[PDB]
Amino acid sequence: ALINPQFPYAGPVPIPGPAPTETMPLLNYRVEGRIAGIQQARQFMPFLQGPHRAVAEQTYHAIGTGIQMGQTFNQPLINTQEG
Amino acid sequence: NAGTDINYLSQRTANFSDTRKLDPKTWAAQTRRRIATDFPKGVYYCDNR
Repeated sequence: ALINPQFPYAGPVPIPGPAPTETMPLLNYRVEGRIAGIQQARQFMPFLQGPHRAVAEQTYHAIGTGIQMGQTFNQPLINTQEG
Repeated sequence: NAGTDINYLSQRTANFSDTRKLDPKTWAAQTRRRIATDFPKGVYYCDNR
């Protein structure tokens, strides 16, 4: 702010002001609020809580069976070298 | 009518104090900033969101 003498800035907005209204009042709000609809315990989703496999491992079962059977052919006898 | 039957529009509070006393075209200008065009003839909008 600058004040300049001799033209000085009025020393106030004075008493000639026009009170325009008495509408100043905010009427307090008084209220009762009830949000009470029956609630049912459940919601349907496509899927909740699953941690789906991105790849599975290979998996398997097992079997064996049979017996011990055989047809054989042997090497001929040979002269013994030494000993 | 497209504003020609109105001197001005405004929103005023209890002291006679207008916060936006505007001629119709200027009022329409504010609306053009909101919906990119004008509402139909005789329809005036005011945003206080």
